[PDB]
Amino acid sequence: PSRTALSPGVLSPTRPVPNWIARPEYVGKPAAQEGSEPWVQTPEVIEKMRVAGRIAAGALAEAGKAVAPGVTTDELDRIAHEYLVDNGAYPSTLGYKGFPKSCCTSLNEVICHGIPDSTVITDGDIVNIDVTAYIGGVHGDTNATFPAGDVADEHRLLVDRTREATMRAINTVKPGRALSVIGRVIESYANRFGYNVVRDFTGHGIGTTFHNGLVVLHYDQPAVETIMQPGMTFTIEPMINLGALDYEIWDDGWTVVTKDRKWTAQFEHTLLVTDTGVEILTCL
Ligand SMILES: CO[C@@H](C(=O)NC1Cc2ccccc2C1)[C@H](O)[C@@H](O)[C@H](O)/C=C/C(C)(C)C
Ligand code: NI
Ligand code: NI
Repeated sequence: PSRTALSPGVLSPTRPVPNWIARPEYVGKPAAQEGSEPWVQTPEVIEKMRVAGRIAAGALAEAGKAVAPGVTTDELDRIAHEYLVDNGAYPSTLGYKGFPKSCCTSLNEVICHGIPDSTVITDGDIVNIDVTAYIGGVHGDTNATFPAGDVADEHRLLVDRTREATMRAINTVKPGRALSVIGRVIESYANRFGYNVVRDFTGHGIGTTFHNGLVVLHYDQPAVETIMQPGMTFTIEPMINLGALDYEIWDDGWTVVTKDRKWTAQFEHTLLVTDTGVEILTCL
């Protein structure tokens, strides 16, 4: 047997960032200045995004190594926060439209945007950790779902198939392909198992802004005309549900849970379209 439905816990104090680490412009403001930027980045931006991606990937790996029964989602946050700040990076989630921590921790039925808190991880849980780094004036965004102890076969299979769906989507990325192939591949694959692909939350262009206005759908919609072009940078971050798509948002305004409380899994990379294919920027 697995855990029953989650409830929100209490937050730890806001974690400090040394002043020499530049903040993204949106910290503490009600909105963010993003959504109207070009989608193909300059070479100088791309090189800085390889640095930001690798530091985010390090933070996600360190916190992922800590996922185990008995560890709280707040403890994960502490590890991601400390890794980012000790690398001179600002945690892009911290202060984004009031979000109060340095990564998102989404267990079980939480589709996305769970807030690290006093929740204790237990055996059987699946734990998504999503960390973004801001450094060099650019962002790098990556996430993965980690099993805690021995996870039930249907939950294990959902995690592993969601990882596969993400890899197959990444492997489609090539200049000249329609962006819509990403969702086509993910949804076709997911539907083989009777899973449902979340529609209202998507991937996104990323560069000097966190969500740059480019939207990357994870379901099939070939009416989107956008093509992949060298220099384009975006995330692929499918959330795939065992149950129905209907969801609710907790009173914190952030935590998104499945209404039927069936579990859901996600993985994410920041990608660069190169002249021949793809380069994963959030790579160790
Ligand atoms: C799933 O989550 C992604 C997400 O909300 N996409 C948006 C959902 C959406 C809906 C319509 C149009 C664009 C987009 C991009 C998001 O980009 C995460 O990967 C990121 O790490 C977290 C950001 C905070 C918690 C600070 C918000
Ligand atoms: Ni993310
Ligand atoms: Ni993202």
